[PDB]
Amino acid sequence: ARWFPKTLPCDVTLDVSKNHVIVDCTDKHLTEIPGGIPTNTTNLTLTINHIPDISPASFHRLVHLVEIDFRCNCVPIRLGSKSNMCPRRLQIKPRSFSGLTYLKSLYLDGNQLLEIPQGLPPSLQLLSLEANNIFSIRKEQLTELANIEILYLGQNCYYRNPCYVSYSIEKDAFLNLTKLKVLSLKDNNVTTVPTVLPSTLTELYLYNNMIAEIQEDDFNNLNQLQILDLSGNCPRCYNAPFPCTPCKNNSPLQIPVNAFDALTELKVLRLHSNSLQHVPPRWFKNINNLQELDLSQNFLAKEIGDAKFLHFLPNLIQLDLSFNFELQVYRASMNLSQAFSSLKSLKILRIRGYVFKELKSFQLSPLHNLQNLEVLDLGTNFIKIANLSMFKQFKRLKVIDLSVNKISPLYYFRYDKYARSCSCYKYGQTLDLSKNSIFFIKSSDFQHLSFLKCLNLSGNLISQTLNGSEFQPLAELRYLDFSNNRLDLLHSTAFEELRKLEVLDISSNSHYFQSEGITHMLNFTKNLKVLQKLMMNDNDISSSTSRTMESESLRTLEFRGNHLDVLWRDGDNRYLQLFKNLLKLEELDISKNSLSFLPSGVFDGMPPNLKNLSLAKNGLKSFIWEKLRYLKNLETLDLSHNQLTTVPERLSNCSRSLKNLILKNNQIRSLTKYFLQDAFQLRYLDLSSNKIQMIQKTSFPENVLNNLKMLLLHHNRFLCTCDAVWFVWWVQHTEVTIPYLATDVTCVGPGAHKGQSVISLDLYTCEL
Amino acid sequence: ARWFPKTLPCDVTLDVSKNHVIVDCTDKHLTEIPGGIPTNTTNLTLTINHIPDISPASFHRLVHLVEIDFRCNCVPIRLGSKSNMCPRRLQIKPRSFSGLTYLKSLYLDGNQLLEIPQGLPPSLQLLSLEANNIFSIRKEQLTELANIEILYLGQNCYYRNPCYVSYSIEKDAFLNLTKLKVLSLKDNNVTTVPTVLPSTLTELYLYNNMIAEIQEDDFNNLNQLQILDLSGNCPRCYNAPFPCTPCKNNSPLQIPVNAFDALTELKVLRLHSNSLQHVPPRWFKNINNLQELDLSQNFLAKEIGDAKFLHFLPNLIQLDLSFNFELQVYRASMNLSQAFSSLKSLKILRIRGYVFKELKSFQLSPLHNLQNLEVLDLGTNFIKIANLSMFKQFKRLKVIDLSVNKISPLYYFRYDKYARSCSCYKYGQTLDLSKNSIFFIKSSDFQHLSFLKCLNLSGNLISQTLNGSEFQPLAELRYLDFSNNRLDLLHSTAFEELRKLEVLDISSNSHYFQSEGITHMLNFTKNLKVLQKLMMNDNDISSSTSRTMESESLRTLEFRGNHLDVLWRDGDNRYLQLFKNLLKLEELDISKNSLSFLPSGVFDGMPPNLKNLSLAKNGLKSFIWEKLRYLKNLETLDLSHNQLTTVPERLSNCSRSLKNLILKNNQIRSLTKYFLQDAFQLRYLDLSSNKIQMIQKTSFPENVLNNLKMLLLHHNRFLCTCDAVWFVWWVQHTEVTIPYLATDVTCVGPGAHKGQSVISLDLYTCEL
Ligand SMILES: *[C@@H]1O[C@H](CO)[C@@H](O[C@@H]2O[C@H](CO)[C@@H](O[C@@H]3O[C@H](CO)[C@@H](O)[C@H](O)[C@@H]3O)[C@H](O)[C@H]2NC(C)=O)[C@H](O)[C@H]1NC(C)=O
Ligand SMILES: CCC[C@@H](CCO)Nc1nc(N)nc2c3ccccc3n(Cc3cc(CN[C@H]4CCOC4)ccc3OC)c12
Ligand SMILES: CCC[C@@H](CCO)Nc1nc(N)nc2c3ccccc3n(Cc3cc(CN[C@H]4CCOC4)ccc3OC)c12
Ligand SMILES: *[C@@H]1O[C@H](CO)[C@@H](O[C@@H]2O[C@H](CO)[C@@H](O)[C@H](O)[C@H]2NC(C)=O)[C@H](O)[C@H]1NC(C)=O
Ligand SMILES: *[C@@H]1O[C@H](CO)[C@@H](O[C@@H]2O[C@H](CO)[C@@H](O)[C@H](O)[C@H]2NC(C)=O)[C@H](O)[C@H]1NC(C)=O
Ligand SMILES: *[C@@H]1O[C@H](CO)[C@@H](O[C@@H]2O[C@H](CO)[C@@H](O)[C@H](O)[C@H]2NC(C)=O)[C@H](O)[C@H]1NC(C)=O
Ligand SMILES: *[C@@H]1O[C@H](CO)[C@@H](O)[C@H](O)[C@H]1NC(C)=O
Ligand SMILES: *[C@@H]1O[C@H](CO)[C@@H](O)[C@H](O)[C@H]1NC(C)=O
Ligand SMILES: *[C@@H]1O[C@H](CO)[C@@H](O)[C@H](O)[C@H]1NC(C)=O
Ligand SMILES: *[C@@H]1O[C@H](CO)[C@@H](O)[C@H](O)[C@H]1NC(C)=O
Ligand SMILES: *[C@@H]1O[C@H](CO)[C@@H](O)[C@H](O)[C@H]1NC(C)=O
Ligand SMILES: *[C@@H]1O[C@H](CO)[C@@H](O)[C@H](O)[C@H]1NC(C)=O
Ligand SMILES: *[C@@H]1O[C@H](CO)[C@@H](O)[C@H](O)[C@H]1NC(C)=O
Ligand SMILES: *[C@@H]1O[C@H](CO)[C@@H](O)[C@H](O)[C@H]1NC(C)=O
Ligand SMILES: *[C@@H]1O[C@H](CO)[C@@H](O)[C@H](O)[C@H]1NC(C)=O
Ligand SMILES: *[C@@H]1O[C@H](CO)[C@@H](O)[C@H](O)[C@H]1NC(C)=O
Ligand SMILES: *[C@@H]1O[C@H](CO)[C@@H](O)[C@H](O)[C@H]1NC(C)=O
Ligand SMILES: *[C@@H]1O[C@H](CO)[C@@H](O)[C@H](O)[C@H]1NC(C)=O
Ligand SMILES: *[C@@H]1O[C@H](CO)[C@@H](O)[C@H](O)[C@H]1NC(C)=O
Ligand SMILES: *[C@@H]1O[C@H](CO)[C@@H](O)[C@H](O)[C@H]1NC(C)=O
Ligand SMILES: [Cl-]
Ligand SMILES: [Cl-]
Repeated sequence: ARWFPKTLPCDVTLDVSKNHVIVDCTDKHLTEIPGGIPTNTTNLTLTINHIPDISPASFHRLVHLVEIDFRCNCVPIRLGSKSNMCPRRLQIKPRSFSGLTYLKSLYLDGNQLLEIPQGLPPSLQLLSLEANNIFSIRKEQLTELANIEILYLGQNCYYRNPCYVSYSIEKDAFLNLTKLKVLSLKDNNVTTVPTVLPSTLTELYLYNNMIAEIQEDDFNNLNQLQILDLSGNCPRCYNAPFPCTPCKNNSPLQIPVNAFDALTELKVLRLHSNSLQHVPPRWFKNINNLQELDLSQNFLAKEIGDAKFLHFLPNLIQLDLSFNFELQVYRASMNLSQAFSSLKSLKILRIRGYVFKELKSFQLSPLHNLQNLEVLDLGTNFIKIANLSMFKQFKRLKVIDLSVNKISPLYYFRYDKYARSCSCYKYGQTLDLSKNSIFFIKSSDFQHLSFLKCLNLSGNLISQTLNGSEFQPLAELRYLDFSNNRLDLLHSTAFEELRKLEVLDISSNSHYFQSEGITHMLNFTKNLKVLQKLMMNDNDISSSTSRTMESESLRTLEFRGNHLDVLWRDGDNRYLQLFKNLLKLEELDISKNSLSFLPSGVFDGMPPNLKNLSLAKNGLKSFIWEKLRYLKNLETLDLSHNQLTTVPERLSNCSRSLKNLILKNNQIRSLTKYFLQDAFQLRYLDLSSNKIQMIQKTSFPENVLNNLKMLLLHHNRFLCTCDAVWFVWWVQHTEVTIPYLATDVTCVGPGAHKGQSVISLDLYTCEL
Repeated sequence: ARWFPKTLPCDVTLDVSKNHVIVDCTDKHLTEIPGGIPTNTTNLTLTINHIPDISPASFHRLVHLVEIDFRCNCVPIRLGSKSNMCPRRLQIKPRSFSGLTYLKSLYLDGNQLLEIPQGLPPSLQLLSLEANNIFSIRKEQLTELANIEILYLGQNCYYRNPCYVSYSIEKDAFLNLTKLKVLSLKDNNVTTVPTVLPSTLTELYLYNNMIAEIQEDDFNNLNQLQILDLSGNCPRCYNAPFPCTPCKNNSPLQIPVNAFDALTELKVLRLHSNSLQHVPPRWFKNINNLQELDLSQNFLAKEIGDAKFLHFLPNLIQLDLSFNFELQVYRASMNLSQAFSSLKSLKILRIRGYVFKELKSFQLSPLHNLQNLEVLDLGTNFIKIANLSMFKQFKRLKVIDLSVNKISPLYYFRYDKYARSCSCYKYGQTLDLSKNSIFFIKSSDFQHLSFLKCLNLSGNLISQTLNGSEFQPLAELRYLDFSNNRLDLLHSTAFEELRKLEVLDISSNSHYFQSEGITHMLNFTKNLKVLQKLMMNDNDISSSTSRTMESESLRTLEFRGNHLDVLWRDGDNRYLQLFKNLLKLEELDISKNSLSFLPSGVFDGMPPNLKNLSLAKNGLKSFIWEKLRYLKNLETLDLSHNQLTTVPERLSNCSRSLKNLILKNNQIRSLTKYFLQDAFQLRYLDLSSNKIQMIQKTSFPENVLNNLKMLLLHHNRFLCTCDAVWFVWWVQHTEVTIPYLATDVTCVGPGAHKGQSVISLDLYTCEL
């Protein structure tokens, strides 16, 4: 019961520990900075709005501002929306920030600014101007930035935001920025490394530019540099999903052998997409502490067989040599140099896109004595032959990725993977054979791999009847992903040999369930004694030879995308207890099952400890709410995206346990006279995207509403007459979390109030 | 134009040739028979309504009625809707039909009637009472039906509508119906064949009942019977998707060897699901003209190897022996008796569910000299081995169906396939290998099958790179369905060996298009010189090594369910001419491509003779209508299911050629002041399911409206104030076809008029 309503259209959060007062106006369709922002405000965000200008009046009384995030108010035409394009660039009038003597961070990204904003305070430490039209850096313009530490100037001249000229940087422009630790000139059409840079730099990003050559003294003084990224300079353009111009004559980024000599503190070096053909060992003579090295998207296929530079990298943790194939050569085998054995500290090795026919156990011998190896990733290689038992010498590894290959009996290709916008590994040893050509499996295929905890066979061609003899060696397996295959449940003994299996995914195995007259045994769960979660989604199951699935251990069953409307056809009582004998089942998802109505017997036939039930996306035109009494342990009920028109006359007389009721996206036009009356256990209600016009005090008593952790009411049809005087008042003074209060809890009428937010409504005329 | 607006909520059609005045009120949410039904009404339909009763007042002035279809006004609870269930059964008061001396057909199905309606006219020829609660037929109740010819009484006692007792029929109940040609007692829980039946019967349906035995004289006088159906009497219940009780001891329907002796005119005999183990030749001794014989769902696996009864069936056109497998036996081969060679007139032979491992050429030798054979269907048999070249001896056949099998290098199971409710074969010789386990193809697999005109490999495991050497023998192929496979377009020479190919379906081959960095050649079309239609739907295509698809012959390209939003990413002009060089393309479907906006260059890059363009289901939030000038041959533009808010200022200025414009399911709230001014080519406009409130005279000129073949306006937000005086008058007096005028062209306001149809609106108060 607030004494003064919050009318501001922004989320205000108070952080007493750090003396901070955060005001978040992200995406609030604002044409001006809202009035009445708290005076003690420290963090102000106005991202994704259409405020045309900033002036001294903008932050006149907000003298305690430490951060102003004013991003994407005039986002460039090719990056922003087309339905609501920006007419004119952001206008920053003089002395707009000079008064803010406490300002530490200022983001003015995506505003089509032509020049670096002047008159900034001396307390500024972070300045961000990405996605603007600033493509000429002059020493005089950066004079004001004396105490700056982080400076982002990238994305000011690239294919999604062209400047039509080369990027210009004056000589020694950043040299007097004596506190500059991070500098980013990425995606800018830069032709040379700007010099001289301040020696205090720790991170330098110059990727996706027109730098054809590095001079031997471009980084002669950066003795504190930790991260250096020179990627996408002379790019490898084969199959680039963005406009890509390589250097003439297919030449690489020319780097002198002594260019990195002063970088004794370098930890990360990224040379991705530089068309490199050789990696000279001399580069790493003085770089002893190098931890991460990205050499993906180059022409280093032959170099992988020699790789003498690896002898100078004993502290390297991550090595990426992906997509280095020779454009027209399908190699017979992978040639890994014996130098890979000198990478004592290596944890992650990725060599996707090498492209070779057969993997043999000996080819991986340089990796045998790398005690800290955790990930070996050989995905996207078109490997047709590989004895899976070879991985018995890699029991220590956490993940062995052979995804996207041909074995049988967006990351490397995106332009900027760090572009700013406005799983079973936890179980243990994982062998990923997903998206491969395995059509038949037998126990011998998994010999010597008893240690595996997860096996992902998702997306293979497995059209087979499993009888409990295909995975006999996998005695420790806890997770099997068998999705996107053609499983034939002819026998109820399928998967029984995997005695320690906790999670089984057989989703998207619809093939045999689509043809009539075929036997399906869904009672195979009885034999899996420690199974916790079974997913059998999108199988199109409309028939079953067995009438009951049984299990003493299963806690979650996902059965979405099936045809329970056909199994539970009215007049056919045979499958009404299909899930009843899953005695420890707590979560059942039967959404997307075309259940227009739930026959009588579905609720009585549910397992006894059912906590979360989803009936979403079913086209449910009716629901006997009284039947919820059978589900004595129900905590969450999800009836979203259906065609329900009414709520229960008394929710208390339906379920004593129900905590979370989700009714979003239905046709409810009114709540019953005493809906939540005496339903004190309810802690979450969603009635958003319905067609409710009125909500009275009897249907929504305050003794229940105040207990709610959250209440969603947005996108309804609220009629704002004097009869809604209670709803409008309570919404304005409630402490209960109602998301979208000031942006989507709107009046549809009458006349004057059409489109008006209920939070800003003044019904004083109703009381005179 | 019309002087008197049509206010009746039913479709009135006049057929001057056959002199009928048809009034169709199907599904019009009527609680009473509407007033003002024309006095000349001959055919009146009131199906799917909630009219609680019929009385003499119902058809008082409609003395010329020839047909009354009053079905499903109180449909049984298990068959009907649950959101709006029927409270009480239909009440027919006395003398309701006695006055209608011209009544020929009366349908009172699905009304929960307890007894046969009495007081019917002597002119009635067809009476239908299916899905009611009439399960006791007495001779006295049928005396009024003296001149009846067709009588449907089925579905009055089965699992979806139980009566809890056996069906009773009095002795000689139908005997005095001396004109009865069709009698149907299907799905009724009947225990014996009713006798004596009138000899004038031509069709008798007694399927899905509890008839355990036929007496030798049950059909002793039906010398004019043409169709006899005794299916589902002692049913085969293995994998029945409905409640199925077989006869005790697994015994069949007992039919004496001489039971069909009097049936010299029998053309169709259906013995589906009768658990038959033998078919005695003696049954067909006196049946010489039998044309159709259904023996599916029996236990005739061993009988198929002997089948001596086939020697008495030389005039049989259709033979069905599907789903006769021995429950626990997977046979090594199919044993077809040599007696099949005596079926001289056979055109269709279906033997699905026989279940056998190998198909050998000599096993089909009884079929070699059957000159009229057109269809051989061996689907759902789990055949693992079959030399496709064996079909060289079946060039005369139209369809060879081997769908749903394991070959590698609802119809038979529904309860009542005739239950009433309230393709490449045209190209020539078709070989259907769909839903099989073929993972690799080579030219030798199609040797000796050069005659094939269609080959359906849909839903196989083909993960391969085609280079133009896999289908070398198929020189006459006009249609290849390759959908639901894993095609790898590494080479642009894919499919080029099929030189006479006119239609190619490579839809749902998304596997290789989903992983990054893989080469895809979409320019393979250039080599196919007579290709007319290419479907490459739902492939998730977001990248392509080739920038242009070329073709001198392609007329239709379906590219829905792909990612043209990524290929045409703003700033990337490389794929804007992807479809430009398809010089003879007339229809392009680029719906479901996530195109929120169309970049500049898409319209200019379209082929020159593009006539039909679909951009439906894209989430298009904006559209530069002026760009339609580039599409000089445009005739149909489909922009349905998008987020467009405005129509062009003057459509005629955007496109001189456009004829059909579909804008259904958008956010259009108003039409521009001169929207259709001078749009002389427009013949079809769809503005339904939008949010339009007002339409003025200037937006809809009479010279353009009178040329429209159809105009859709339903499901809008029409405000019915005095400002809508033009639109309300125009809708009432126009002759233009506007569908759903009395069920969905409604007023949303103001107040009083909420929910009212605009056709029934009286705005006389606007002019005083
Ligand atoms: C087709 O006709 C048969 C009879 O020929 C109907 O079966 C009969 O159904 C009733 C009601 O379900 C059964 O009676 C009940 O039996 C139980 C168990 O003894 C008892 O607790 C009830 O109070 C009641 O007496 C009756 O036994 C049963 N008869 C036979 C021979 O099965 C059948 O329902 C009809 N089919 C349909 C679809 O209506
Ligand atoms: C219309 C399909 C009918 C079903 C019936 C199964 O209950 N068959 C099948 N239903 C499914 N879901 N899959 C398959 C299947 C997959 C591969 C090969 C043949 C296959 N059959 C054929 C079949 C097999 C057997 C196996 N026998 C061995 C078991 C241990 O010792 C003997 C017995 C009777 C059979 O049909 C009569 C079926
Ligand atoms: C990251 C994958 C990159 C692409 C590159 C294609 O330009 N490869 C592939 N792209 C697709 N879409 N599929 C396959 C593929 C399928 C099965 C086996 C290997 C496969 N490769 C591998 C490859 C093959 C060749 C075969 N050449 C013979 C053809 C006739 O004479 C020479 C040449 C270079 C190759 O990569 C270097 C690819
Ligand atoms: C409010 O502004 C301050 C200053 O810009 C933000 O402080 C940064 O917080 C992160 C941790 O989240 C630290 O790693 C940085 O070093 C801090 N920067 C500075 C300059 O102190 C703070 O996160 C902002 N709070 C919100 C909620 O926006
Ligand atoms: C990067 O700079 C180059 C020039 O160094 C820009 O290329 C020029 O673009 C104009 C306008 O299209 C042409 O008239 C010139 O001929 C181009 N010069 C050269 C040498 O190519 C290029 O547009 C810039 N990149 C971006 C994304 O703006
Ligand atoms: C109007 O009623 C007549 C009589 O019930 C219908 O006539 C049937 O027409 C079909 C098709 O021409 C014939 O096969 C039937 O034999 C006719 N039945 C009788 C009893 O004559 C006619 O179809 C009805 N028209 C409509 C549109 O409902
Ligand atoms: C491996 O590749 C190197 C060149 O990179 C070559 O010198 C060497 O002979 C190759 N060895 C094998 C076994 O392929
Ligand atoms: C696979 O490798 C194991 C040894 O790791 C060996 O015992 C087995 O025979 C091999 N199988 C094949 C087919 O090479
Ligand atoms: C298996 O791999 C697929 C991708 O091929 C991935 O979507 C899925 O999440 C993986 N399974 C698990 C359990 O991580
Ligand atoms: C399972 O099938 C394999 C062959 O695929 C066979 O060796 C084994 O005996 C079968 N299991 C049982 C229990 O019959
Ligand atoms: C599944 O049901 C079938 C009968 O329908 C039975 O033979 C089989 O033993 C059942 N499976 C289990 C694990 O109980
Ligand atoms: C679903 O059940 C799990 C426990 O099995 C629980 O943690 C989770 O909160 C439930 N879902 C919801 C939405 O409450
Ligand atoms: C609770 O609901 C049931 C069913 O709707 C009803 O019969 C009963 O009277 C209700 N309880 C009270 C106290 O009204
Ligand atoms: C075919 O089946 C019949 C029985 O139906 C049997 O008499 C005959 O020997 C069988 N012949 C072959 C070749 O299998
Ligand atoms: C398939 O049958 C043809 C004869 O029609 C024969 O020439 C060919 O060798 C057979 N192929 C196989 C694999 O047996
Ligand atoms: C191929 O078979 C599938 C069913 O397996 C069917 O949907 C499709 O229409 C068939 N193709 C043609 C061209 O008829
Ligand atoms: C196509 O593949 C076949 C089988 O591998 C091969 O013999 C043939 O040479 C290939 N075609 C071309 C043009 O290389
Ligand atoms: C398809 O494009 C590639 C280059 O991307 C070219 O080599 C090939 O010849 C093209 N194919 C045709 C049929 O034009
Ligand atoms: C026009 O093309 C559409 C596809 O965009 C097609 O569905 C429609 O039937 C075509 N109509 C005519 C008259 O050609
Ligand atoms: C569009 O309208 C203007 C004004 O009448 C006219 O000058 C222009 O030629 C028109 N364009 C087309 C394509 O009809
Ligand atoms: Cl079993
Ligand atoms: Cl090629």
